[PDB]
This record gives sequence, C-alpha cells and structure tokens, in this order.
Amino acid sequence: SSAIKTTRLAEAIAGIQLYINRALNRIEPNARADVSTRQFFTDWTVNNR
Amino acid sequence: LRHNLSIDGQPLSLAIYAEPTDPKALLTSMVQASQGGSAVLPGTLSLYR
Repeated sequence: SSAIKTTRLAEAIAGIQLYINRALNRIEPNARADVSTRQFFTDWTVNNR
Repeated sequence: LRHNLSIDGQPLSLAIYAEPTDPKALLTSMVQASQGGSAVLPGTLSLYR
C-alpha cells in the first residue's frame, strides 16, 4: 500500500538482504558457491540485521 | 504487512474523522402585487339636494 513510508537507503538494505538470502538458500540457480563461502556469509547470523 | 496494520489487523494509522459540511439555514421574504381601480360609473343624477 501507499501508507508505508521508507527511505532509498532502507529500501536498498531490504533489497540487498533479500538478494543475499536468495543466493545463500540455494533457491536461485547458478549461484556462486565459491563466493558464498566468505567470512561475511559465515557470520550472516549476525550480519543479516 | 502489505496493508500496514498490526498483528491482529488493527490499522497502524488512525482514520481521519472527515468532518462533514453540515447543513445551512433557509430564508424567506415578502412578495407584493399591484392593481388598478374600477371604471367610474356616471352617477344617475337624482332630484334631491
């Protein structure tokens, strides 16, 4: 709806987090599993928020 | 989340009261009309004084 309000950077946070989740959960095909094993993705438990 | 409500569906934004236009008063006035006189009948002259 139009009632919700947000900022450009907050929308970017939402989109980037969603894309990271999509890549990590192996649902988007042809994901770069080599890249997905870095320190940030290992610490995604504390990097998702 | 889509409609921006609470967990139980309560709206997160208070609906505007939309105060009405309310009725107005009415007025009336006077109306006049005009007329003329009747034809003067020639009085039959008697004999008295």
